[PDB]
Amino acid sequence: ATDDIRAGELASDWSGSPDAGVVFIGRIHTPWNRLKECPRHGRADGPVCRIEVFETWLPALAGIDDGTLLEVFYWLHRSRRDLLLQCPRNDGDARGTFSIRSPLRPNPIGTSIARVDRRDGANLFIRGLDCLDGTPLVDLKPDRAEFMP
Amino acid sequence: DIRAGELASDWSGSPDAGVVFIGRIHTPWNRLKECPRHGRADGPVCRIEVFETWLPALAGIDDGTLLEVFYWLHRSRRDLLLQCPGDARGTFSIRSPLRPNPIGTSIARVDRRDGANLFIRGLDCLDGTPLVDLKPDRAEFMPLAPPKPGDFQVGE
Ligand SMILES: C[S@@+](CC[C@H](N)C(=O)[O-])C[C@H]1O[C@@H](n2cnc3c(N)ncnc32)[C@H](O)[C@@H]1O
Ligand SMILES: C[S@@+](CC[C@H](N)C(=O)[O-])C[C@H]1O[C@@H](n2cnc3c(N)ncnc32)[C@H](O)[C@@H]1O
Repeated sequence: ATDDIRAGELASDWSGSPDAGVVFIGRIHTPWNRLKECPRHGRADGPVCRIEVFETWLPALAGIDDGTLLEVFYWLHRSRRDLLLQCPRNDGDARGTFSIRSPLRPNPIGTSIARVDRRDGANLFIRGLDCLDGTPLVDLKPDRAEFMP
Repeated sequence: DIRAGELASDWSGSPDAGVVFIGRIHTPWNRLKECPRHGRADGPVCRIEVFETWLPALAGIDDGTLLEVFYWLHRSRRDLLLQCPGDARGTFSIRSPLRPNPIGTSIARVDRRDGANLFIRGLDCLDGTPLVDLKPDRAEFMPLAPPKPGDFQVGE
């Protein structure tokens, strides 16, 4: 059971159904096949990853090209969703889930601010991600600092 | 039903995952045209109501905490690919509330915490918008977990 929690942690017994549905709009390809190999957070000088946007949404890439700084939203598909208190250092220092950027969340939405190296059709070659190879894409937006000074 | 120059997808498939509404955001704006395009730090005070189930997860958030607030734009059509928010633009190239997954964010500082309620300025959503996540904003958060090999990996 990946169900066990660390000392100091707290899991919710909540078992309701979802209120809305998320569509996976692409797939993110990265160097990392194991969670323990992933960066905690991406770095802008990091390895090139490839965001493959699915064919339905290709026209929505209009305006994104080489160099565009993006806020990339992805679904952390391996994460449990029930933790309320977490101890990211496994030392009994428990923090509310909303006070940390842990991938374990009620809605496991991850973001990275990441600049497109190169675009080739549906593929965005991009630096600055931190997710497992094959992580689902859920949204792309222009980063605030570049889009709105 | 769209403007000349826009493009919609005629895609109709089931969702791949489910989103849980963890709260509700209470704001001054009852109509879409009343909402600011983006939130401002000196805008009207709003109330983020976190539902009972997730109250314990607010531990560590208090007056003065800088948050990244994620909400579900529940009134948005999800099919637009080119939009005229002026030449039409790709949906992914703008911060429009009309998106395949209509997730909005605002970066805003908690003015006051009271139990499951956060009183906060800098939002832009319709009164009654569902909350989907809260994170400490990057500008004021330092990751707690220890470094991993990926943290040291620089690209060629
Ligand atoms: C700390 S989270 C930060 C996510 C994002 N940078 C953010 O701030 O929202 C990054 C971690 O999520 C984990 N992870 C990466 N891909 C994942 C996936 N697809 N499902 C669940 N966990 C994942 C890895 O342990 C990685 O180190
Ligand atoms: C331009 S979007 C930006 C959202 C967020 N600040 C971001 O950058 O991700 C803000 C607009 O979304 C619209 N809106 C607000 N709440 C909504 C809701 N619940 N459903 C659909 N549209 C909404 C309003 O027109 C508002 O001006």
